[PDB]
Amino acid sequence: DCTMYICGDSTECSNLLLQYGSFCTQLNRALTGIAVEQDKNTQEVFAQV
Amino acid sequence: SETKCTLKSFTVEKGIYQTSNFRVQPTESIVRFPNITNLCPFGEVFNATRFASVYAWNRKRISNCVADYSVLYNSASFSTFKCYGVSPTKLNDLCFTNVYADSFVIRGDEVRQIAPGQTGKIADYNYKLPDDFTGCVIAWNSNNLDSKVGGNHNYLYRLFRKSNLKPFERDISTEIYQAGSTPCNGVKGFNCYFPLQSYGFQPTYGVGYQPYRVVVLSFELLHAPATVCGPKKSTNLVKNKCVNFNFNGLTGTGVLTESNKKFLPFQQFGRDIADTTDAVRDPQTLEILDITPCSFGGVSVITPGTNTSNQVAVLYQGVNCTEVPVANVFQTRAGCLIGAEYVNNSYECDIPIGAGICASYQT
Amino acid sequence: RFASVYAWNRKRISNCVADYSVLYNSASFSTFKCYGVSPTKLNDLCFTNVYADSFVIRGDEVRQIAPGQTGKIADYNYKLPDDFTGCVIAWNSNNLDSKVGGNHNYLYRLFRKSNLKPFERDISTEIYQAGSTPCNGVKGFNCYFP
Amino acid sequence: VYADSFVIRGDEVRQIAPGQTGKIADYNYKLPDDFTGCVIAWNSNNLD
Amino acid sequence: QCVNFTTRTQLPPAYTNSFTRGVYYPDKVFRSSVLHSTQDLFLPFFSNVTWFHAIKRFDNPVLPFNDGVYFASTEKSNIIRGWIFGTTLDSKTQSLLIVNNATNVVIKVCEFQFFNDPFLGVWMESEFRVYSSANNCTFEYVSQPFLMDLEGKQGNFKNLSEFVFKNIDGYFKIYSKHTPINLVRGLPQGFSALEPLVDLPIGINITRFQTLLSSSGWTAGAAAYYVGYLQPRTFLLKYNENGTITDAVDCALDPL
Amino acid sequence: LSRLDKVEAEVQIDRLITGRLQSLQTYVTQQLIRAAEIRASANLAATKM
Amino acid sequence: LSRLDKVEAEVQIDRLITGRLQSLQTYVTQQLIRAAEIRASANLAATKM
Amino acid sequence: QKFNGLNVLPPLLTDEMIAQYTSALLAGTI
Repeated sequence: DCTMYICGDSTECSNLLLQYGSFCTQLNRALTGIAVEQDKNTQEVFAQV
Repeated sequence: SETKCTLKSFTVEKGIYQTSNFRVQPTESIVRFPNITNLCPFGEVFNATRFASVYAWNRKRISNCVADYSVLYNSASFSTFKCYGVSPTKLNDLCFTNVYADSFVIRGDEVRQIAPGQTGKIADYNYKLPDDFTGCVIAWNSNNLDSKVGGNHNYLYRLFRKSNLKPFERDISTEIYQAGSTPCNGVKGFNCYFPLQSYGFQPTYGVGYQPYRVVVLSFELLHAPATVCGPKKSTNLVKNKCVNFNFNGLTGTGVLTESNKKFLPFQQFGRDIADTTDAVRDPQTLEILDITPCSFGGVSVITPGTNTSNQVAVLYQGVNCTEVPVANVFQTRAGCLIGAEYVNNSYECDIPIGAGICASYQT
Repeated sequence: RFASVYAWNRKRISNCVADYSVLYNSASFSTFKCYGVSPTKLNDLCFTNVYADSFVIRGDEVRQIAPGQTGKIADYNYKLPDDFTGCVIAWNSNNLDSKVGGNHNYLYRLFRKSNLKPFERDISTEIYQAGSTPCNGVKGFNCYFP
Repeated sequence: VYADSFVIRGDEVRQIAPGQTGKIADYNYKLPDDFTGCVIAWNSNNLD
Repeated sequence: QCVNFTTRTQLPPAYTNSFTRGVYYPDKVFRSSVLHSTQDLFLPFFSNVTWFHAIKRFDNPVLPFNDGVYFASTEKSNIIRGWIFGTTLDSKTQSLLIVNNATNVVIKVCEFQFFNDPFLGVWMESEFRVYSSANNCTFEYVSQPFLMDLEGKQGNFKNLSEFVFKNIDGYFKIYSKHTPINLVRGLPQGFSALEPLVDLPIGINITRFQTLLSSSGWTAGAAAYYVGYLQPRTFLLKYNENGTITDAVDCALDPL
Repeated sequence: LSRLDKVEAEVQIDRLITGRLQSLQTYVTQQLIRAAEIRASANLAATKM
Repeated sequence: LSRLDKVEAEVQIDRLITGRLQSLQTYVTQQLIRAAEIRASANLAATKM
Repeated sequence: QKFNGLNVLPPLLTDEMIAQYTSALLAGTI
């Protein structure tokens, strides 16, 4: 999660986090690529038939 | 609109998108503190039968107690409460190291000289204050008891003194002061003045001439650990609702529930492997409670092609929907899905969801 | 005349040429401290608007004038914003603001309900309730002039 | 080691600091930004 | 009012190895079946502890106090009474005074003009020959009164009391633990944790300490107590499923 | 947040933000590295089958 | 540069430079990760031919 | 599922579902 880990339930902390820009969006995209790729692995091995 | 803005485009492609992570706001703030018992007896300080006089004001040390200033402030028996170093309202908030109380009886005419940075007879002979006087001053009148019809001559004040003494300095020298050039020997003589003169208080005296009992509660700053300060307010206990709980000065959020764990008599905290708080002990009723920060998730919008349709679905990843209306129903291993109908036919996957569930656009 | 801290005057400065050099090099200003802009570059920039705030205070309470600080002056009568951009000018004026009989024309707010918003103006003089007991009318115990 | 000697009015001691301003700090006596050392001043009205 | 107990012969002190003593609870926290690493003041395993005997014998010497001192006493009939802590012990500076009797625990912080041999002449208390002057007192502590066994029980030591003294940022911390043992003179082969007793905000400094035990000559029971020193070491405390420290490991002992 | 005023509270919390981004960018980097090794064996397993 | 002097702007500029390198450091590493996966597919086509 | 935002997602194929592929592969080759 974007801000729960670093500035959880704090309104003040989320203000300074937003100034860093697209670090939040880029990181979330990185994890999604790994998660989706795992289903490709299982499908590639067992779904031969 | 959330997806259309996050993707920064006016076209939305078929698939599942991640946006708008979900949380739950708490309701209120709860504070728990012990039964506060160790209060020092200010009653015997205020209601003492006889106070010391201005020439030899008594110095008493107050330690390791709860100085409840609310009873002092709200009482109407006081005539004035001028308190210079700190705000009178925040006396019970900041915790202090030590407090020294000076109790004396003076006239109402010299009440001005008690204030710091002031000039007067008692401001220059016996009672001196520094330029940064942080202590807190209290004064009230007790004419009915203090005044004597024949004159209570027990009290005395410094008439003539050799020099202006430093703050918090008490002198016992009652020697015959030598105001004149020639030395004074014996008990009396030329230019031989007794340093102390007697107060006479009578009910016929007006405001200013009447006896006023003045006490100052001076204190010292942070050269020893703080032990003397006022009470800590406590409120009622609540459970099964996540709140901003504050136990013994620690703040956090989560639902307070009954825990069957057994601590040690002196143990206070409960912690897990990951080094975070998961238990707490009520400082009034000794019991073991379990904490759980109120839950949270995100939002996964399942939509077909924009040209084909505009209807969407919302799935909260790994979120139970018994608490969903904060933001058709179906509960699955991946969470609770709303907006889509569950059928019994089995087709090929088109939009994966999780745990074998695959959504699609079909009649 | 400069009014009190609670009657501080705000003056709009616009559509003019501001030669800060003569102010910059004049020794008649005792204290010269700038926060947002270095003092030498005020003559090299153009601003959309200029605000001037003038008042009179003690010579030993100019510390609280710094933005974001704490205290009675910074809490009850004058509170600067967190991101203040400007300069602070101070100088002694005893000969024109002090009298043998007491220049009691200068008043300051001693107590208020709570903290003030940035750039707050208030001419309220209503009596505050210090004690728990309600206070009405115009005078009472623990009901002091604000 | 270097020593610089001069006399300034007591109200203007703060102008000698490096990075500080003032007419003296502009066209009488100034210091570089990376100046290393100490600045000392004391009262001498009894003689000067 | 005191009488000097100079009637003692000087003997060298014997050394003993502290097998597994010196472990306590660093902080008030509950951890269930975890292994936590903590760096703090501790008594090293297999350390040289000093052996003192009191019989005929009256050993009340002054010992240095630095980074806390660990005290243990294999005692019957409770000859040991208390301790004093201070830097001058001549009424110049405030001195900590700890005494335990059959009545109650007493703690005083005053400039006590301590004598050479502070003791309580005894079975009932008769002579409080410990101090003379109590003029400038800052803190006083009294617990709830009780009654203690003053009878002179004989035989091998049946009770073992372990006490730890340590000062952090002016605060005075004391830890207590009691365990029944059946041995001759040495510490038992076993493990035990020392629960905290009480914390005191005395706010005074301490450099040396002294123990406490017709006018000349006396016979006392044979009681032996050990004195040891603490230095900063790192341990690996092993909590159980119930919250009691069950084992500990000294990192600097051996390569394993 | 509750011990220091807002003039310099952002100075102290800045180190936490700087540290925690460093602690979070590190974690994802190994997940990118580790997933590459799994895909190396996943493709070999698909060939074995 | 146009607003503050040399000493004050040095602190402000140093704040950007630390962030700017981290922006390029993140970018260059991801290219290395992705180019390794392209290399694996490049050699899979050379074997096929 | 965790405290500080960390969540773990279930696989698309259930552990029982992949057991059907293995039986199908072994049944065909037998």
